[PDB]
Amino acid sequence: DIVMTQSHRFMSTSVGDRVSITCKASQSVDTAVAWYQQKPGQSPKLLIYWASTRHPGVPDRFTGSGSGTDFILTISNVQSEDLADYFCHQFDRYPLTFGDGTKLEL
Amino acid sequence: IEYRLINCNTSACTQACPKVSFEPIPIHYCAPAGF
Amino acid sequence: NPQEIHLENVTEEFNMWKNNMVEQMHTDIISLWDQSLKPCVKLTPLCV
Amino acid sequence: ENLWVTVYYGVPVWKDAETTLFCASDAHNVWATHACVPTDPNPQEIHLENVTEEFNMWKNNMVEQMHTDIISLWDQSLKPCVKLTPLCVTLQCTNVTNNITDDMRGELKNCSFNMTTELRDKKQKVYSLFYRLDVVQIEYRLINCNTSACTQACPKVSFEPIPIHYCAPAGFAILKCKDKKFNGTGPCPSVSTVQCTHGIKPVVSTQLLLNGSLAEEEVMIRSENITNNAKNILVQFNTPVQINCTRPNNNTRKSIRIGPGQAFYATGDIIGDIRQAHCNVSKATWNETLGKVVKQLRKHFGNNTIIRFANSSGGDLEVTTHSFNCGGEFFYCNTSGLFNSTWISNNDSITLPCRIKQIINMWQRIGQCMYAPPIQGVIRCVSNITGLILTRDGGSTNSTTETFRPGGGDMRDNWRSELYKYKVVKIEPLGVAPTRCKRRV
Amino acid sequence: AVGIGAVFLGFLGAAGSTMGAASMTLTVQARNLLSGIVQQLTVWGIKQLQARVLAVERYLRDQQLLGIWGCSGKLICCTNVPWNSSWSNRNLSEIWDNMTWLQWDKEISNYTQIIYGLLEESQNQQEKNEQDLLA
Amino acid sequence: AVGIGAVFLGFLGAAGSTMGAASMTLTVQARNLLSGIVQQLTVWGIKQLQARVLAVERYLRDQQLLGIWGCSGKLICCTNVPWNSSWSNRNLSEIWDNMTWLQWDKEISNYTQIIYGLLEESQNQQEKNEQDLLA
Amino acid sequence: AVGIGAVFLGFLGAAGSTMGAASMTLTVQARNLLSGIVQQLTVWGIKQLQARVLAVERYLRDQQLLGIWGCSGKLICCTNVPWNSSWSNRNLSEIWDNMTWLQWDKEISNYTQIIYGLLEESQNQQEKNEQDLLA
Amino acid sequence: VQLQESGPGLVKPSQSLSLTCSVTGYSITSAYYWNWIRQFPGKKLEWMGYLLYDGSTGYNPSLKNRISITRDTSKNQFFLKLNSVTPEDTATYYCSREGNNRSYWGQGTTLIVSS
Amino acid sequence: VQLQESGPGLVKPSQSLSLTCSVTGYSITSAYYWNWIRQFPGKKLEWMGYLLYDGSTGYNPSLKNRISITRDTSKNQFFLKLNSVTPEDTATYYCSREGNNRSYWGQGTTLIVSS
Amino acid sequence: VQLQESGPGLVKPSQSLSLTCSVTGYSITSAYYWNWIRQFPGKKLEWMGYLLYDGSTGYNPSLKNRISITRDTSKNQFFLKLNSVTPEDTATYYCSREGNNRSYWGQGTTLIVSS
Ligand SMILES: *[C@@H]1O[C@H](CO)[C@@H](O[C@@H]2O[C@H](CO)[C@@H](O[C@@H]3O[C@H](CO[C@H]4O[C@H](CO)[C@@H](O)[C@H](O)[C@@H]4O)[C@@H](O)[C@H](O[C@H]4O[C@H](CO)[C@@H](O)[C@H](O)[C@@H]4O)[C@@H]3O)[C@H](O)[C@H]2NC(C)=O)[C@H](O)[C@H]1NC(C)=O
Ligand SMILES: *[C@@H]1O[C@H](CO)[C@@H](O[C@@H]2O[C@H](CO)[C@@H](O[C@@H]3O[C@H](CO[C@H]4O[C@H](CO)[C@@H](O)[C@H](O)[C@@H]4O)[C@@H](O)[C@H](O)[C@@H]3O)[C@H](O)[C@H]2NC(C)=O)[C@H](O)[C@H]1NC(C)=O
Ligand SMILES: *[C@@H]1O[C@H](CO)[C@@H](O[C@@H]2O[C@H](CO)[C@@H](O[C@@H]3O[C@H](CO)[C@@H](O)[C@H](O)[C@@H]3O)[C@H](O)[C@H]2NC(C)=O)[C@H](O)[C@H]1NC(C)=O
Ligand SMILES: *[C@@H]1O[C@H](CO)[C@@H](O[C@@H]2O[C@H](CO)[C@@H](O[C@@H]3O[C@H](CO)[C@@H](O)[C@H](O)[C@@H]3O)[C@H](O)[C@H]2NC(C)=O)[C@H](O)[C@H]1NC(C)=O
Ligand SMILES: *[C@@H]1O[C@H](CO)[C@@H](O[C@@H]2O[C@H](CO)[C@@H](O)[C@H](O)[C@H]2NC(C)=O)[C@H](O)[C@H]1NC(C)=O
Ligand SMILES: *[C@@H]1O[C@H](CO)[C@@H](O[C@@H]2O[C@H](CO)[C@@H](O)[C@H](O)[C@H]2NC(C)=O)[C@H](O)[C@H]1NC(C)=O
Ligand SMILES: *[C@@H]1O[C@H](CO)[C@@H](O[C@@H]2O[C@H](CO)[C@@H](O)[C@H](O)[C@H]2NC(C)=O)[C@H](O)[C@H]1NC(C)=O
Ligand SMILES: *[C@@H]1O[C@H](CO)[C@@H](O[C@@H]2O[C@H](CO)[C@@H](O)[C@H](O)[C@H]2NC(C)=O)[C@H](O)[C@H]1NC(C)=O
Ligand SMILES: *[C@@H]1O[C@H](CO)[C@@H](O[C@@H]2O[C@H](CO)[C@@H](O)[C@H](O)[C@H]2NC(C)=O)[C@H](O)[C@H]1NC(C)=O
Ligand SMILES: *[C@@H]1O[C@H](CO)[C@@H](O)[C@H](O)[C@H]1NC(C)=O
Ligand SMILES: *[C@@H]1O[C@H](CO)[C@@H](O)[C@H](O)[C@H]1NC(C)=O
Ligand SMILES: *[C@@H]1O[C@H](CO)[C@@H](O)[C@H](O)[C@H]1NC(C)=O
Ligand SMILES: *[C@@H]1O[C@H](CO)[C@@H](O)[C@H](O)[C@H]1NC(C)=O
Ligand SMILES: *[C@@H]1O[C@H](CO)[C@@H](O)[C@H](O)[C@H]1NC(C)=O
Ligand SMILES: *[C@@H]1O[C@H](CO)[C@@H](O)[C@H](O)[C@H]1NC(C)=O
Ligand SMILES: *[C@@H]1O[C@H](CO)[C@@H](O)[C@H](O)[C@H]1NC(C)=O
Ligand SMILES: *[C@@H]1O[C@H](CO)[C@@H](O)[C@H](O)[C@H]1NC(C)=O
Ligand SMILES: *[C@@H]1O[C@H](CO)[C@@H](O)[C@H](O)[C@H]1NC(C)=O
Ligand SMILES: *[C@@H]1O[C@H](CO)[C@@H](O)[C@H](O)[C@H]1NC(C)=O
Ligand SMILES: *[C@@H]1O[C@H](CO)[C@@H](O)[C@H](O)[C@H]1NC(C)=O
Ligand SMILES: *[C@@H]1O[C@H](CO)[C@@H](O)[C@H](O)[C@H]1NC(C)=O
Ligand SMILES: *[C@@H]1O[C@H](CO)[C@@H](O)[C@H](O)[C@H]1NC(C)=O
Ligand SMILES: *[C@@H]1O[C@H](CO)[C@@H](O)[C@H](O)[C@H]1NC(C)=O
Ligand SMILES: *[C@@H]1O[C@H](CO)[C@@H](O)[C@H](O)[C@H]1NC(C)=O
Ligand SMILES: *[C@@H]1O[C@H](CO)[C@@H](O)[C@H](O)[C@H]1NC(C)=O
Repeated sequence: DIVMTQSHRFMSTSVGDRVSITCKASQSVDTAVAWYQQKPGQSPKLLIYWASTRHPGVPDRFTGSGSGTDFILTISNVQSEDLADYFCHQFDRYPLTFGDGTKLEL
Repeated sequence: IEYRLINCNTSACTQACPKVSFEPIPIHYCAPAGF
Repeated sequence: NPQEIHLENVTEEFNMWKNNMVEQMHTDIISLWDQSLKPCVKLTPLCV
Repeated sequence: ENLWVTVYYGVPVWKDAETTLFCASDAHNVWATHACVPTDPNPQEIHLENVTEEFNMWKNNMVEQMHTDIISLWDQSLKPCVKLTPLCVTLQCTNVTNNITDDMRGELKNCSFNMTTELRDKKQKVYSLFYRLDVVQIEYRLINCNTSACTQACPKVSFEPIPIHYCAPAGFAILKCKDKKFNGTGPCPSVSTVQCTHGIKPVVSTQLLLNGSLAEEEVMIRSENITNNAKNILVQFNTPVQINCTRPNNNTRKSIRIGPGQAFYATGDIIGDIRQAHCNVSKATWNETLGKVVKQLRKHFGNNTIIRFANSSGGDLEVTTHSFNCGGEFFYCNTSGLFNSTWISNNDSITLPCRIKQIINMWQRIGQCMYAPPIQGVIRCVSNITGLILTRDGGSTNSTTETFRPGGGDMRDNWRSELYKYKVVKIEPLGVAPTRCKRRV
Repeated sequence: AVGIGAVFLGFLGAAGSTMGAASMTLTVQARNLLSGIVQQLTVWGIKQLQARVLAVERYLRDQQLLGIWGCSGKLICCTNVPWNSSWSNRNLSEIWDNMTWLQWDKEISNYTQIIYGLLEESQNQQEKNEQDLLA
Repeated sequence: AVGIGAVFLGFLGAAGSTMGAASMTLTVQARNLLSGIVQQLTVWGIKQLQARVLAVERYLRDQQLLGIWGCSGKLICCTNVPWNSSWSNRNLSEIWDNMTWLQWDKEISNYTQIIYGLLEESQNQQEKNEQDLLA
Repeated sequence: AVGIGAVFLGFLGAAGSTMGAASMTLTVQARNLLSGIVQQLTVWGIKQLQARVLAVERYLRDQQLLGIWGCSGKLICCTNVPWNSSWSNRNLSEIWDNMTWLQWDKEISNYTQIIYGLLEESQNQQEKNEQDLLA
Repeated sequence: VQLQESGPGLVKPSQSLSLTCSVTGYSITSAYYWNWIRQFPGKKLEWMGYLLYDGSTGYNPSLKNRISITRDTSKNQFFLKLNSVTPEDTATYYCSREGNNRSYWGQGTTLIVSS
Repeated sequence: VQLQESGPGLVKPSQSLSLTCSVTGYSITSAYYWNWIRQFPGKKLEWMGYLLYDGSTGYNPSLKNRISITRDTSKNQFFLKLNSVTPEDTATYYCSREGNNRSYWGQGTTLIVSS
Repeated sequence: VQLQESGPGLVKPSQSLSLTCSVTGYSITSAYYWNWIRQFPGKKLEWMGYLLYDGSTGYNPSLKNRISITRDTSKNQFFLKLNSVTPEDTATYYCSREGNNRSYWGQGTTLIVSS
């Protein structure tokens, strides 16, 4: 039972600011951490795999980093199409466990 | 119409090769290897 | 010598009207009926 | 201490060998004939990193496989039709004056002949309308009467191109390239494997490629050694250029039988007005697409050169003009309005006149036919232009101010833009490796 | 390591992996040498039969040749044929864990015949040696 | 053991037999997988050729997985893979003599793919373990 | 014994030699049992396919019959079953050095069905004894 | 690959919930992981269980023995059964396929557990 | 299988007794054991001998060399010959099918040995 | 079998001599010995080296390391390369086939080593 505590649930932001999201793991296990993006009325979509690498089609403005118990996702130059929910997840050992979730507001 | 064959408005017939016959010699069906 | 091997102590569910034995042989001798009509000569000028 | 030889069975080893392929299709037609095995719709696309394979189109035998295969699929779908031998009786053709403009003068002929009823002793008087390209003088006779008879191609079937999947049996694999800036030949750093490919449309054309596949990023020019002027420059678009082709004539179908159980659907009288079949393309979109081509064309040549566009170099109508088969009726289109432009460094429709020819010699084989029956009702056709075939003209002085002309004709190049990324390899599972061994005696 | 991190290795997935890492990938390759047309007129009738027999007798060609060497029923076997210094002047550390199988066959493609002939001669050498000690 | 008790098993004669009695009968059910067409135009140029090559491909499919598991050429192969008790909660005395093999295959029809894939995963490990101890 | 005097016997060359001279050439004879048509219309459309599958089925029948006896993968395999001397009352000195395999077949062609059937009953008995002892 | 969920949209409490995932474009007997995932009101996700390519099973312990997951390989379908349902189990149910850095989700279906 | 005995119903003493058993519905050359059994007055049964599909013969030793048993495989028939008959050999002669825990008998025929 | 030698008829001193033997009528991957033999002015023969069907190489020691012999099995051709040539190596070069008391020779070609 790795417990993932996220910083905040609702955060207000403006277009053009750098924003950084953080996730804290109960144990220091691995660097194999993934972020998923979920827009309203849509299923979640995988964004980052192995914490530092990008997926095909994902824009360059998305970066991620961290290790141990601390993992930081950074969005830079926020546009309108990035309104969504983001979740820090881990895929090391069963049972799979989800974060609570963070909602972006513009 | 004076008269004509009934299948003249459809494809023409063949006379069934009267050298051979229509008497059914019995056949036997077999399964292949593994069946 | 049609070797028939009796199997006792066994049961099986037979299902007629759905086997491919009936369906194939209906298709099989239709192909055997059209094949023997090709060497026969046509009767095209009989429609006078 | 000294090393020893081993045997490994089931090792990935590739050698470039080519064999016959196998058809597959999704869920009666001329292309499939309900005979291909319905493939499972899972092209399992395993990515292979750290590998660079040297792809080479214009030498791939899969292009020559599909050209030969659909010829065998064409004559197979023409056997249960009816032979059109008695259509070489004499004709008495007169021009049509029923609501016709000056542009269609001398194009439709009202003929009459003495074709036979299903009873041999009885004849009939049958009138039909043939195009000017279908009849020749002797009053008139059909063009094919000094060639073999025709087939009429069984109009219950259609000519819509059903996608066809080609994929080899066990022991062979298909590798595909995935480079965004992929040229024709050379190595590919994105080689992956697929057991059985995607849908390939067998649609045929001469000048402009229709209903093809789009490029990834920009308009890509795929050609071998460029100083040949007798070889076709293959250009694939990055955007779809919509083309609007219609036939505005309300055609009817007169079913008059030639013999016992043998029908022949002639053309009835035309109701309404007589008008020209034409193809419409957007002038603003086509000028934008030609702008993207000449930037990529000048990458392979000088920057200060003058690239000039022109029409075809003439010849017979089979190879000079455009061809497509939407709606079931053949269209031969004059494409001199889409290539009248010159280019130097630094309104909603283009009306292309189009002729309609019924009797067709389809491929380069001359001893066959294509008697397309008339289609009842008007024809609506919407398609995308996705490719061009360009032949560079010779006579260039000092390697400057060259011109580009269309062409094609050979059907090899129509599918070279759809099988450019594919190759087939032969797998040997045997191999050897050094490590330390002594057999347990 | 599990979930999205699980590796199923696909088919032909060890083409770019090293020779040492591909020593556990031998199973998935051999299972695709026979199947594929398991679910079903001149066109496309003889084209399957020509391809089906060709896919079988090439597998039997590579399986009979395994049985001549004494490697029947095994995937990774190794004989007593001494491969010598002229064929490849590299140690085992310079072959296994730094390069892959695909271009390894190109240097040995000239020496494939000399390797294959010595293995079938060496197996028949130790068959008669088994006869002497058994009697 | 004679008269009415003699052995005239033939082909498939131990179909309804107990598993202990049918364990002696695996020899006679192997030879009738390729023969029958030992002695000899659109019809039957395909109807005979398609079924003859199918019997070859089904036979080589059964032999090849018997080779991947590492014990090809053996009629009774018993390997070193532990089995999960969730597939069948019956002991040795409740399997081999009280029930017919036909209904047993339906009980393990769902769990066939688990046990068919675990065999070769412990065979490549077996061949890797054989390589370490040999050198 | 070099140059023009070297041994290049090839296929079917040892068919006139003695028993011990022909026993060393079993590799080259079985090499030509599958290949030969490795390089490639109604006529020879069915004849070509019937040519190969007839040849494949005979090779598989020989290997499967060898695999029943437990000699699969071996070229010179020998079992431990006794044979009655009434078939041939000749010692090893008068048979294994002075006669050809061609004239040997006609003297035992009466008893090939008997001597083959004594091999699957022999081979299955060690597997029965292996199951009792090792359990 | 395309995934399509189907089944009854209303289930009475204490009764059994059955859903079908119809899969097209890929064979469930070859590779990867085939999952059921649900989304509660308030946009929270809870993983229920998975399947191996060979038909092996595994479940989230929080669901105890309430879940059996099953499949039909002839129809290329797999199935969810959920015993002893409660109105706090009302949620939108997805069937998803995950692996090899490729994650695909169905469109989902809505279910309400009420009397 | 059906078995039917045939032959002369009266045989003079010291002469030879011949009977035919005609078999239909199954081939005697890929097969079970085919026996002759007779029933004496007073309902006692004595087994004389058998045949095998491979042509091997077996007889009760008590009958010495008095009996040869033979077959015709083209007609699917087998035959009894009994030399040197006595009136104590008078009996109802059956040809029998036995094996695989199955036992089938013909209807039998009557024979009297008298002058 | 037919053998045909080909290559340049004039080679500059100290440069390399290359010749091709094109073989037809027999496969170079099956058996016997494949040799190069040359004849000097004055009718003297000297054996330079051979090949085997399995790719093994052997050379006359008198030629030291001056000779590499190589082949292309796709084209069924084998090749001679001779380094560091001298005018005393001028000769008519044959490719010949030997074994099983068979001996077939090509027609030969003439080469002159001069500047
Ligand atoms: C067709 O049949 C003929 C005759 O039957 C075979 O010819 C020879 O047959 C003999 C009889 O078995 C073989 O036996 C050899 O006898 C040698 C001594 O006998 C004389 O041999 C020759 C005359 O043949 C004389 O020159 C010699 O001086 C002797 O007086 C033994 O020495 C042989 O044993 C071993 O000898 C050397 C030792 O290294 C080996 O090279 C041999 O292979 C062998 O191991 C042997 O016992 C004799 O082998 C046959 N000759 C040949 C050339 O094989 C034909 O061979 C046969 N045709 C075929 C195709 O087999
Ligand atoms: C390139 O691809 C295009 C997209 O498929 C092709 O356009 C299609 O061409 C076919 C001709 O083969 C047209 O089919 C005709 O449709 C009309 C009327 O269509 C109505 O009926 C169909 C069938 O029920 C239905 O699907 C439609 O929605 C309409 O309700 C029929 O009267 C004809 O008999 C014929 O079936 C397609 O309509 C047409 N698609 C569109 C969107 O217009 C194009 O032909 C391809 N290019 C080439 C060169 O082949
Ligand atoms: C000619 O080119 C046009 C491009 O405008 C093709 O239009 C294509 O139309 C289909 C169906 O409407 C589109 O598919 C759908 O796209 C939406 C986009 O969000 C997607 O959400 C759906 O799930 C569905 O996939 C397709 O995208 C569109 N093509 C492009 C490039 O946008 C038209 O089909 C072409 N004609 C031929 C014959 O190829
Ligand atoms: C169908 O079921 C019946 C059972 O009701 C089977 O009868 C069984 O026949 C076998 C014949 O081999 C008997 O085995 C024998 O057992 C004795 C010991 O009693 C042993 O000494 C012999 O060597 C032999 O193994 C078996 O006992 C008998 N079953 C019972 C309960 O007595 C019948 O054969 C079955 N039909 C088949 C298999 O086709
Ligand atoms: C193709 O383009 C031509 C050219 O615009 C169109 O012809 C027009 O047709 C309308 C009838 O609705 C007339 O009112 C216009 O005067 C015509 N234009 C000209 C320049 O004369 C034609 O309709 C187009 N066809 C299609 C199918 O879009
Ligand atoms: C081609 O013809 C169509 C008429 O069918 C023109 O109108 C388009 O029609 C489609 C569907 O009917 C609409 O989705 C488009 O928005 C229409 N276009 C416009 C501009 O309104 C179409 O414009 C013609 N295209 C060309 C290049 O001539
Ligand atoms: C390409 O376009 C040119 C026009 O520049 C065509 O040349 C004309 O051809 C006609 C033939 O009917 C002559 O009457 C004209 O005199 C020609 N024009 C000039 C300026 O000489 C040419 O025929 C076209 N080619 C094709 C294949 O369509
Ligand atoms: C294709 O169309 C063009 C124009 O639509 C034709 O070019 C015309 O040819 C005639 C022939 O003498 C000239 O009088 C005209 O001046 C030309 N038009 C222009 C704009 O210059 C061309 O001939 C047509 N192609 C064919 C093969 O007929
Ligand atoms: C493709 O090549 C890269 C080389 O960079 C491989 O990356 C290595 O992977 C191994 C384990 O998989 C690590 O231990 C190394 O540290 C990696 N980096 C190196 C050698 O620089 C990669 O694994 C290869 N791909 C495959 C599928 O094997
Ligand atoms: C042919 O004529 C017969 C005679 O009445 C009629 O019954 C039949 O329907 C006709 N068939 C066709 C195809 O016209
Ligand atoms: C019919 O059209 C042709 C076309 O050239 C023309 O030569 C002929 O004079 C026309 N006849 C009439 C009567 O209009
Ligand atoms: C058809 O034949 C008749 C009789 O010979 C003739 O009068 C008529 O002109 C012919 N029709 C045509 C179109 O020539
Ligand atoms: C048929 O006649 C026309 C009329 O001139 C000619 O152009 C054509 O070449 C001829 N066809 C053949 C095959 O000779
Ligand atoms: C890609 O194009 C051709 C292949 O036709 C090749 O010769 C060339 O070197 C490649 N690169 C560029 C930049 O053209
Ligand atoms: C064709 O390619 C060759 C390369 O072999 C090149 O030298 C030549 O210039 C190219 N063009 C022509 C016209 O030969
Ligand atoms: C064409 O016009 C005729 C006139 O009678 C009409 O019947 C037919 O429906 C029209 N076709 C179309 C496609 O409008
Ligand atoms: C063709 O001529 C016939 C002669 O009767 C006439 O009925 C028909 O209307 C004409 N058709 C045309 C299109 O001129
Ligand atoms: C088409 O593009 C060219 C590019 O130089 C331009 O000169 C011309 O005016 C454009 N025509 C139209 C109609 O936009
Ligand atoms: C043409 O211009 C481009 C800039 O767009 C430049 O990269 C290229 O080198 C130029 N070509 C030549 C031959 O100078
Ligand atoms: C190209 O179009 C212009 C438009 O005015 C026209 O004047 C010119 O003659 C055309 N050229 C050709 C070759 O058709
Ligand atoms: C090649 O190997 C053989 C034995 O297989 C050995 O005798 C020979 O010396 C080796 N070659 C060299 C150059 O060492
Ligand atoms: C096996 O599967 C079938 C259908 O998939 C099912 O009806 C049966 O209950 C299953 N058996 C077990 C023991 O789970
Ligand atoms: C002797 O040979 C006979 C063949 O008729 C065979 O049945 C018997 O078992 C043999 N005896 C021994 C002891 O091998
Ligand atoms: C075996 O049978 C054949 C043919 O019936 C016969 O020629 C041969 O002599 C027999 N064998 C013996 C040893 O008698
Ligand atoms: C292998 O053979 C080819 C052609 O015979 C040759 O070019 C290449 O150099 C050879 N490789 C080695 C390592 O000798």
